[PDB]
Formats: sequence, structure tokens, C-alpha cells
Amino acid sequence: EPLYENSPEFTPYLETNLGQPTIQSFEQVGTKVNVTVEDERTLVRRNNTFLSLRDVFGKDLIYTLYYWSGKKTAKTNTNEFLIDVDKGENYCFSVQAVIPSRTVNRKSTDSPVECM
Amino acid sequence: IVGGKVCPKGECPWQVLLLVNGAQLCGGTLINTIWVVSAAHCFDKIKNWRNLIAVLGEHDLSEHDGDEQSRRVAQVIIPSTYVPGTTNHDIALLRLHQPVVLTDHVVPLCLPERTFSERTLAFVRFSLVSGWGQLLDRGATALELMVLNVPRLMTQDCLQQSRKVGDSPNITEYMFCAGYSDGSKDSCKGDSGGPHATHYRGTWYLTGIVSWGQGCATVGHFGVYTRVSQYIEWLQKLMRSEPRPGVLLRAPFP
Amino acid sequence: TVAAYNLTWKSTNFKTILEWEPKPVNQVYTVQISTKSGDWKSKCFYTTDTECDLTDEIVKDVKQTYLARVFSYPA
Amino acid sequence: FLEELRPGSLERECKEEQCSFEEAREIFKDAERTKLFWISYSDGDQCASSPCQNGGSCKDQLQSYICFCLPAFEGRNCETHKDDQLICVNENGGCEQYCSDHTGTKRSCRCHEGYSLLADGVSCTPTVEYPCGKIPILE
Ligand SMILES: CC(C)CNC(=O)c1ccc(Oc2nc(Oc3cccc(C(=N)N)c3)c(F)c(N(C(C)C)C(C)C)c2F)c(C(=O)O)c1
Ligand SMILES: *[C@@H]1O[C@H](CO)[C@@H](O)[C@H](O)[C@H]1NC(C)=O
Ligand SMILES: OC[C@H]1O[C@H](O)[C@H](O)[C@@H](O)[C@@H]1O
Ligand SMILES: C[C@@H]1O[C@@H](O)[C@@H](O)[C@H](O)[C@@H]1O
Ligand SMILES: [Ca+2]
Ligand SMILES: [Ca+2]
Ligand SMILES: [Ca+2]
Ligand SMILES: [Ca+2]
Ligand SMILES: [Ca+2]
Repeated sequence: EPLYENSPEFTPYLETNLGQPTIQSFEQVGTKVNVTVEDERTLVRRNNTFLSLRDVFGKDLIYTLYYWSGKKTAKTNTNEFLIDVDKGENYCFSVQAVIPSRTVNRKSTDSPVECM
Repeated sequence: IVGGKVCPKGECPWQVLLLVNGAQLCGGTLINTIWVVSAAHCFDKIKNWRNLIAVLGEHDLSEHDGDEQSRRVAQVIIPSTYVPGTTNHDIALLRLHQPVVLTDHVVPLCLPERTFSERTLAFVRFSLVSGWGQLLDRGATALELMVLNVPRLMTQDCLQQSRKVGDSPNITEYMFCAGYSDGSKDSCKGDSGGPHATHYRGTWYLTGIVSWGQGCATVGHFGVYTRVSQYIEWLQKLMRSEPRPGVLLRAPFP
Repeated sequence: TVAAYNLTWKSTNFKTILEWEPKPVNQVYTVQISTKSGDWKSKCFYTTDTECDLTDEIVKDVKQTYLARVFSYPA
Repeated sequence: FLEELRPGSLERECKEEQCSFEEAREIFKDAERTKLFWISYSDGDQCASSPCQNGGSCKDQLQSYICFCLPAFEGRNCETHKDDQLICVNENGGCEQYCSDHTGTKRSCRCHEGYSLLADGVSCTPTVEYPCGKIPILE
């Protein structure tokens, strides 16, 4: 038999890194702001189509919003946030993909910052 | 066989029972109507080479039925490189005096080509090992044929996962480990010579021969099997050889 | 021949690449991957690369635990 | 210099034009938020060089990228042609029993004695009543 080396064990669902997300949009609705996170596409397929991180993780996946003098945070079970803001004031946002049930590698890198 | 199950009658059709003067000796594998593959060490203490019988279609050693076929063993061929009392080159090729009749209960296991066995069969994780051997290391033997599913390991892993033992035999290129190191399942004494059969895309092939191990199902140890792939050419040539006068024949290897 | 070392898993959104050392000198590599009880599947046959994309294998069931090994063959 | 009379603007200074760290910092007025912005802003688009081959799609990440390949391709940059991997070491070349590689052309399949290769060129069928390796009572 040839010389060889074993790799560490790897469980995709629990260890694959969460990709850097992208804020799809942020619209002002009255005294609130609707922030939407772009669907993160994954390599898992299903009939010539790629599944999103949401399709794969479902309830295990949440998105966290960092916005703003301190900072405030918001969290969602979907890909959208609806936060209260003060009219006339400008806000900036950043999002992060998170799988709370993990102990390590539980969060993605922060998305690019988007400001009003 | 330790920790296995009864092989449903007829589901291990290539299994051979070897008898010496009517007594249970070892197992074997039918590869065609007249040739049986077994282990060389099964013949270390044979004195009456004329009282060797091979039984096919056997299942329950306590009852005889119409599926059983007996044949005298006309010849026993072992590698001249084999050394009685040791483990390397543990293989024997037996020529039956008269061919058995293939039936629903008597079917030969396929001897594969070497490359196919090395590049494909060697990587099928599980294979079946069977026999009427001891159910526990120093325990009683089985009346009904037993079978067990065992996973194969590359030798490097086998060595790294096995508890170091003082005077333990080296695992050579002519052997491979299969089984479990948790003390739950393994082949055992008496199963020697039996088949280690691998299922691949609808057909079963002979990949190993029950050979040895350190105490049956001992924690920190795996069963060791003769790597049949190394002997394909050797076996094919010999099966085309001409019958010799004596029974035992130590043939050159390679 | 020399055995590969520092086998590392690089994976993001399930795109999964196994990486290792060393760059080969007169030898080639072949990778195998399997689940604890499944058969070994070969990939990246006789490559001189020091990486192997295993995405197609792990996405078959992302919740399974996989083990891979890198073989060294003399050239 | 007449452009520099226009009051500070993230949009005009950093989004339209390229801006420096301190430029950005003077806008966010805070190390933490400024660096959060800078992390991605100054990272660069690794997909710029179009690394994904054979029709793949590139998705930028921080100092790296991910390639989504069409069905017949794989590899970090979709450089591997699945159609060119029909060799015996790859799942027995798709052969049911025996496989034989043939450099220059295509691999062929063969069968064990007692079997014959079918028309599909990969499957094997028994030519005798009791072929080796089959269990009759289960067949
Ligand atoms: C009536 C019958 C069941 C007779 N059974 C018996 O009482 C009986 C007693 C002794 C005996 O000898 C014997 N038995 C062994 O145990 C075995 C044999 C086969 C497989 C295993 C296993 N753990 N998978 C263990 C040996 F590993 C060796 N060695 C050799 C050199 C390979 C070790 C390495 C020293 C050996 F000689 C056998 C036999 O060979 O099957 C049967
Ligand atoms: C927020 O924006 C998304 C994206 O268009 C839209 O689907 C959703 O209905 C909006 N919800 C709100 C808070 O108005
Ligand atoms: O063409 C190959 C190169 O493409 C791009 O430049 C990538 O950023 C780089 O990582 C890769 O090596
Ligand atoms: C997998 C690839 O994804 C995007 O790059 C599409 O534009 C391509 O057509 C291809 O489907
Ligand atoms: Ca009987
Ligand atoms: Ca400026
Ligand atoms: Ca603008
Ligand atoms: Ca300044
Ligand atoms: Ca980038």
C-alpha cells in the first residue's frame, strides 16, 4: 500500500464557514428602516439550482444587524430587519450570518457597511 | 465467529467445511466446481493426507440434508515460502477429486483479477467473514454457520490503532486487517481458511482468507486476513497445473 | 515517496477544499474521502497539486462526518 | 481644490471617489465603526481577475472568493472537467465488474468468466445457470 496521511474529521453542516453577507437594501418606512440581507448562495444543489444558506440551515440560521455614541443591535429569523430610527438622523448598518447553536466558527465576517 | 449472526441456510453458498478423518478442521471457499481456497496453517499437523474431505452446502453440523455434497481432497497446494507455525503466506489451494454440482445451495465465490481487487474491492468498507469456528476465544464452536460484517483497514491504520504486543507477528504486504478493536466482533479459531467476501455492484468476490489475530475480539486488536489479491496469478497458474502423485505440494511463489 | 502533512480543510458555504503539503518532487497524489461507514471514493487522480476540491462529495449529505486521506505515489 | 469645498460626504468621498483611512475616519468619527467600514472597503474584489473557469460564477469574500461551477465541472476554479475523469481508478470507471484503462482512447469494461459484457459496454449478465458470486435463493 502507498504512504498516506489522514485528514482531520470534517462535518460540513457544523464546520463550514459562513460567507460574508451583503446588505441588499435599506429603505425608510415611516419612523422605521427595513434592512434586507441578500440570500447567501451555497454549493449545495437541487435541480440545476443552488440552495441559499437559509434553505440549508433553516431555523439554525439567523442574521444579526449592527447599526448606529454607542451601537445598537437587532436580530432576525429571516433575512430582514425592521428597526425604529429617529427621523432626520443618518444611520449606518452592517450584518452578520450566525448559527447560534455552534460553539466555534459561529459567525461570518461582517458585511460591508452601508449608510443612509 | 464472535458476535456474528447465523448465515441463513444457502446465503453463504461458497462456504466450505474441511474435515480431517471426519473431524472439523477448518473452513474454505469454493471458487469453481473443483477448486477450494483455504489457509496454509490449517495443514501444519496433518498426517493422514488421504483422509481429507471438503463439504459443500453444509449449514447445520448436527443434521444432514439433501443439499450437502462431499468430495475427497485430491491435492493441497501451499506456497513454498510459507513456514509452518508462522503467519506469512497463509494460503492453500485445494483440488477436489471430483467436481461438486452447482445448485441453489452450492455456488462458487468469484476469484477477482488482481488490479480490480487492489483498486476497487480493497476500498469497499465492509465484507463478510464466516465459519463454524469458536463463538468466543476459548469457547465452543458453532453448529450453524455464522457470518459477520467487518470493515477493512489499510495496514498503516491497523498498526496505529492496535495495542502494542511483545511477540506479535508483523502485518505483511500479504495480509490486511479487518474488524473491530472494541472486543465485540471478530472471526476466531476454527474459522481459519474461511472466506472474507466482498460485495461489489451485484457480485461477490474473494478478497481475504480468515488467517489470524491476537485472541478473538480482543480490545485493541483486529482480525488479520490473507490478502488474496497478491496470489491471483499464483492461483490461476496452479489451477491449470497437472495432478501430482502426493497430496501436499509446496509450490514456488511468486 | 514522502507522506503529505498539514492536511487542512478550507470550507465556506460548503465549497470545500482539502489542502496539504508538500509540493511534490517526483511523486503524485490521489485523494480519498468517505463517511465513517461508507466506501472510499477517489478524487484528484494523480495530481501534482497540493489541494483537492471535495465539494461535490460532501454536499451529498452536509450533515455527515467525512474523513479524507492523501496518498503519495512515486512518479 | 475647488472640489474640496464640498462638505464631508461618504458617498462623494469614498463611494464615488476612492478615499483614505483618515478621510473615512473623519466621517465616522470613531475607530470602531471606521475600521468596520475599512475592513471590507479596502479588501478588494478577488473576483476581478475572473478566476472561475468553464462558465463558473465568482463570489467575492474577504481576501478570497468562491466559485460556483456548472454541473460538469469542479475544482477551486472550476478547472476540473468531470467528463475527462472516466478512468478505472474513478469508481471502477463505471464498469460493473472489470475495468481496463486505455491511454489515448477510452476505458473498456470486461466481465468475469461465466458472464458476458452487455451492449451498454459496462454491465455484465450471467451466461450460466449458477455464475460465481450470486446467491440463488435471493436472486
Ligand atoms: C475444532 C476446531 C474449531 C479447532 N479449533 C481449535 O481448537 C484451534 C486451536 C488453535 C488454532 O490455532 C491458531 N488460532 C489462532 O486464532 C485465530 C485464527 C483465525 C482468526 C482469528 C481472529 N482473531 N480473527 C484468530 C491464531 F491466531 C493462530 N496463529 C497462527 C500462527 C496464524 C497465531 C498468530 C499464533 C493459531 F495457530 C486454530 C486455528 O488455526 O483456527 C484452531
Ligand atoms: C423589506 O424589503 C424586502 C425586500 O424588498 C421586502 O420583501 C419586504 O416586504 C420589506 N418589508 C418591509 C419592512 O417593508
Ligand atoms: O487566476 C488565479 C487568481 O485569480 C484571482 O487573481 C484570485 O484573486 C487569486 O486568488 C487567484 O490565484
Ligand atoms: C454556475 C454559474 O453561475 C453564474 O455564474 C451564472 O451566470 C452562470 O451561467 C452559471 O450558471
Ligand atoms: Ca448439515
Ligand atoms: Ca476627502
Ligand atoms: Ca454618487
Ligand atoms: Ca484627520
Ligand atoms: Ca474581497
